[PDB]
Amino acid sequence: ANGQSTRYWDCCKPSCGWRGKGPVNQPVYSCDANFQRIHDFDAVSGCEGGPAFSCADHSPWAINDNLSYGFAATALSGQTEESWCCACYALTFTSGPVAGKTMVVQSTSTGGDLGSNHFDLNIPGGGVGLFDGCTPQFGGLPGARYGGISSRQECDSFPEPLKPGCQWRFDWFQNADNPSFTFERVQCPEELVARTGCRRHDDGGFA
Repeated sequence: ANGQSTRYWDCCKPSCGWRGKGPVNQPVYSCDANFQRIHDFDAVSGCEGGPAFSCADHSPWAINDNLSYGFAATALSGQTEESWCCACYALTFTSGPVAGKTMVVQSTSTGGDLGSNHFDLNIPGGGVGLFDGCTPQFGGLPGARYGGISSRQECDSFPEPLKPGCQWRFDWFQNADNPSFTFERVQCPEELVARTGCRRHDDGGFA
């Protein structure tokens, strides 16, 4: 399948962090303002005035020069949230400085795009976007609302837990601006499920 991407980090509680969003052992962990995992999956989102924010460990990182693992808010053509929450997808970029590189992402939230295959990659400093839970969480992140910061140097002021994801963007990702890609769903590598704690029942069926 074919799709396109954007980048973002609004600190909001992931949409797949709620129970009943898919057939999983448990939903994606949420974290408190201090980036520590929360026991309560029913907790109110920080973007709703609550204490549940997005975990900094749900950040993209390089496996090797051709592959990275990550997370993203997803929207798949004619599908619903129940079919993509915690599901993983191998994306192969078809445009930008990273064309040819691959990135296995696990869908942890839902994007507000319809009639399209869109993956909004979780990238600390990539832009708060529509909502902004980062201001409430710790005073906010720098950068334009959409697109975020423009230089790696800008990551230096971010809270420590968010710096590596912020830097990944200018390194392995080579500051690629919304690259497109082909993709197929795949079994979630254990490293992803280990960060979110969320594994779908039908995952074993995908190789």
